[PDB]
Amino acid sequence: AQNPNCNIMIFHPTKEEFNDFDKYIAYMESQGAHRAGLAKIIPPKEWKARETYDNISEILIATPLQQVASGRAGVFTQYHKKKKAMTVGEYRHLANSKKYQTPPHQNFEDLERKYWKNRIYNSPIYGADISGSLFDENTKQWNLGHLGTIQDLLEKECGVVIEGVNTPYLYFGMWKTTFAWHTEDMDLYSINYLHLGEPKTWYVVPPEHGQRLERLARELFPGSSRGCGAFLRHKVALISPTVLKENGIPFNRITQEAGEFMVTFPYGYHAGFNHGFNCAEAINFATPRWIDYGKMASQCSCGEARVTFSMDAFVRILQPERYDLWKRGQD
Ligand SMILES: O=C(O)CNC(=O)C(=O)O
Ligand SMILES: [Mg+2]
Ligand code: NI
Ligand SMILES: [Zn+2]
Repeated sequence: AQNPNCNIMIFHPTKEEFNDFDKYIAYMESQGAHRAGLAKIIPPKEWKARETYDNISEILIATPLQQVASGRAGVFTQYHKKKKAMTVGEYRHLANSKKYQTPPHQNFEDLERKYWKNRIYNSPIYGADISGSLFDENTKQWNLGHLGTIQDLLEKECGVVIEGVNTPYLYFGMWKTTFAWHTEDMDLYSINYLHLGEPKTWYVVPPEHGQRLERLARELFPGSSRGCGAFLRHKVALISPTVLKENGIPFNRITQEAGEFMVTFPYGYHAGFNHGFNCAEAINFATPRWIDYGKMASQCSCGEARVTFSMDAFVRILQPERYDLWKRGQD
């Protein structure tokens, strides 16, 4: 068995290996990368996503989100308070202000210490989930707006044609902006490219151990657990590495820098934080190996998780017994 300790693997494809996206994902899995739940891909030195980032300031963040925490430093939830619209140039200036800017630090480990000590005492503002792309149309390799669609994969594997579309999303971050513990919708893959700015630190639980994280979460968030049998689908709960270690939960960590891709694998729980002003692009995708995970994915039916149009068909075809209840949740 390849990668039996489920370590995060880092890949350096050549420009020739960067041509065929599906083939390279399958290669990474042949080396055991999926066992970690997360892999890093450093693009060949010849590649670029676009020529410059000098002209992005007029992108609008229609609904910036202030991430307000409740709980203790290592075990907290966050809710998202909607703020007034602002441009990316306006948001960058805000991120760099004395109130929000990254503090002085020695190295990534010192900054990580400061994050977990102090996150709950601040409310950073995140520009999340903005439909769009920063890849140039002429970038032919690993262009996250030109991937094979999940609808087409389901049709290729299972023969059923379904409605729905699959487009990327932009994220503009600042110091302490936080992504809560989650797997993807329908336990899909994700791919995330950090276009510019400061790093993103990730934490991940191997897919084979995901239920250990879920059992801890039910213990740590007991009210939320009674409310919903899949409350991590709400994407609001944080648990620190110290607390994970105290409870014996297997996990790994890695820091993504500008110019690097991360891939999350089916049923790989992940969480993390931004180091300072940055911009990322991410999208979900599927492979043949995903289908069995899609069929077994948990679902939120309490009404909180509310998701895209295109998840309807995935539930309807892969999970017909659950469909009626899940759709009641959506309506
Ligand atoms: O970058 C973020 O805020 C969160 N991203 C992801 O969870 C992802 O790419 O799967
Ligand atoms: Mg612009
Ligand atoms: Ni994710
Ligand atoms: Zn729910």
